[PDB]
Amino acid sequence: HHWGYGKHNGPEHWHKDFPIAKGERQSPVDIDTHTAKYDPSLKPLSVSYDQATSLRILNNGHAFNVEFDDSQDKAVLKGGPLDGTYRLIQFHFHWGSLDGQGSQHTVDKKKYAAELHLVHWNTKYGDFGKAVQQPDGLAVLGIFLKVGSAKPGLQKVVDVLDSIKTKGKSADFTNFDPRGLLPESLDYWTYPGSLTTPPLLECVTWIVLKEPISVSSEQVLKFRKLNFNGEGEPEELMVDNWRPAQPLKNRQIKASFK
Ligand SMILES: [Zn+2]
Ligand SMILES: [Zn+2]
Repeated sequence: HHWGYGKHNGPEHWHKDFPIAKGERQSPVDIDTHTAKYDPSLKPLSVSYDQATSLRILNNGHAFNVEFDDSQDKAVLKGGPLDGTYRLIQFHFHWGSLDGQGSQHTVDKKKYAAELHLVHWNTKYGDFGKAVQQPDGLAVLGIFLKVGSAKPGLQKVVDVLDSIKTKGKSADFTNFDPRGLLPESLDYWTYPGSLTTPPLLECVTWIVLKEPISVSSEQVLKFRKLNFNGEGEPEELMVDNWRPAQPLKNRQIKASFK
């Protein structure tokens, strides 16, 4: 019926409604660190988030999104493998039922507890919807989360989850600074790929940071209490909202570091 992460509507069935699932530039992938090519032609990333305007937090039934005002160049990504300015529209996570799984990308087959995705669209295209129809329409920063010490900057997000427990709920979520979620280092890997959830459009340039951020066990635990279902429906915990690694096919992963 509609796609999800269960046995009957899980990643393995997506191809039936979204044939691009078996495409040539599908995400995520495993990052073989010994095969990634260092490319000294890659510029350092430029993350300008001093003017970010968060608006809302929403449970959409497959994850929770923090949405920003993208009506102007307030929170932008440039540099790196990118040409042009990319505006931040929303951020969301992918996580598992246990600490040993949850991230989309893997590093030498290592899975992380979760993966944060900061989603950006190419301003030359005027709006998010036109951006997704272009091969260079989106830039997604992926950041791994390992369990260890708490991430102070993530606490504001953890505390509001109680209020958006089920699909379709939202809460005002202003004055949230996304800079509190960045690792100290901006070294990355990059490859041409796709969205990791339906419609799996091949429009993304992936920017996967090397350094994971740490979250406490208690913080990740809160993620696992959200629900996939809407209010008044049988309870289905929102966990394992990740897709298996896809074949790299004709692609090369480039590293910004050696
Ligand atoms: Zn994602
Ligand atoms: Zn596209």
